[PDB]
Amino acid sequence: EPQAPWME
Amino acid sequence: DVVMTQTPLSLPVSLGDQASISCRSSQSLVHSNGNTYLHWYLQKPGQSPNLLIYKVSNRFSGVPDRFSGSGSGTDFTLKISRVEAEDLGVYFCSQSTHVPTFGGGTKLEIKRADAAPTVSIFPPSSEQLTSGGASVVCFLNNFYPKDINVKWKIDGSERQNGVLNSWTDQDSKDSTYSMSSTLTLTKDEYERHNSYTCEATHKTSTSPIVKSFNRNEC
Amino acid sequence: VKLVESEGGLVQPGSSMKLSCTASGFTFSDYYMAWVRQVPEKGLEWVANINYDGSSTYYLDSLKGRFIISRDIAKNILYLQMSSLRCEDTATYYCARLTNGYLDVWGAGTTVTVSSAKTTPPSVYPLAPGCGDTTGSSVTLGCLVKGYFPESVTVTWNSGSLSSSVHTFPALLESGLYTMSSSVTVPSSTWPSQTVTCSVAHPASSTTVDKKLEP
Repeated sequence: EPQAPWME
Repeated sequence: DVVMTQTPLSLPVSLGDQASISCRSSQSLVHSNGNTYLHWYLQKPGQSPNLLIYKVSNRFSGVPDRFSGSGSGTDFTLKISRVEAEDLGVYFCSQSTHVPTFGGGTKLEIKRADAAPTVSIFPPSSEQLTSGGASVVCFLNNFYPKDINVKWKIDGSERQNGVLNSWTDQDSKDSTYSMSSTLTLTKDEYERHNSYTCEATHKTSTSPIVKSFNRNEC
Repeated sequence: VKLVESEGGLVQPGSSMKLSCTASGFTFSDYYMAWVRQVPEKGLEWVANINYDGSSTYYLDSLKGRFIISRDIAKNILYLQMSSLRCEDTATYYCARLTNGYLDVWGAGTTVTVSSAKTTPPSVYPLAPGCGDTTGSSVTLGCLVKGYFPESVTVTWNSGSLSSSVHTFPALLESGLYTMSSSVTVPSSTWPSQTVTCSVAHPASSTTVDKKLEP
């Protein structure tokens, strides 16, 4: 559920 | 830098037929967490984009089952079955698995029967002349297909410099286009000539439509 | 349901400006938010996004930290501070709500124009049949909107009450100024008996021109 997946 | 490449650039489709739009990514869109962050948006004329399909195949609230997204990895497809006129506009894919990027868009065009333009010509207004300008305007309304040519003549001579041609997007009401053609002269040049003519070539007719006026009769 | 961007408008190259976006209808701090921009010719570009409480942000790298995204949780407002602007930053900026990697609510968009040129209001000219032309069952009228800067203008007819047969033509830049036009068609028996007026609003110059069409 990270909302901005690319930020991982 | 992940590139999203959409095919085709423009797609004409008949009402009730199916449209298929391709979107490829330059890198796999499968995130390490297992999700594929590939989404589709529709931007209708004069509006903001709105979300259609998220994560490959999920229809957003309010989207008809007519809209179907599929694909995996680097290859994705949006299919619109039983196309309706209001479906027209630009469809963009987008990825957010990596630093987020968008495809360049695919324009859905609705096919209709060929329709001739309704052509109207207007002289410069007295208000404009008062300020030393002189624009002559031709409106070409409700025509299809979009391809159309306007040629201005001044006293019989083609004038190509100073012409501004602006098309509307497609109208979902009737699947037609309209365009305005504006020839801007100085008042000095306007008052040295008499005959102002716009000629429209379109293919709904073998011979161009001509609308004209004489300055001394205005 | 609804994000509304502040008025954008004209800014000088090298100067700064701040956009805001007002959120309503959801618990603001239960969603990430983003800014996206669109230039004609063409393409959408992700600008920035921000997490729930604003402790983590992402920015398009090429911005070199010139842009700041922030949110006032107490007022349901999202900001984009833009510093040291260049012409390359001219675009329509959209506020958007971000959920699970996708943008599920978008604002109406606001245009920002980076230019050294001066704000100029529109001249609005009537387009009426004349020149001893005959008239049929309908009449096409219009307004020519010339000489303004920056974009955009909005044209309505009879305060919006005439809408059905209106065409609005996209603006074109010529000699550093914009020109657009709008046409409307009404039954000829009804004009000039029932008046037709085009209203042209140009927020950047705080001007509205309401031009009455005369035979």
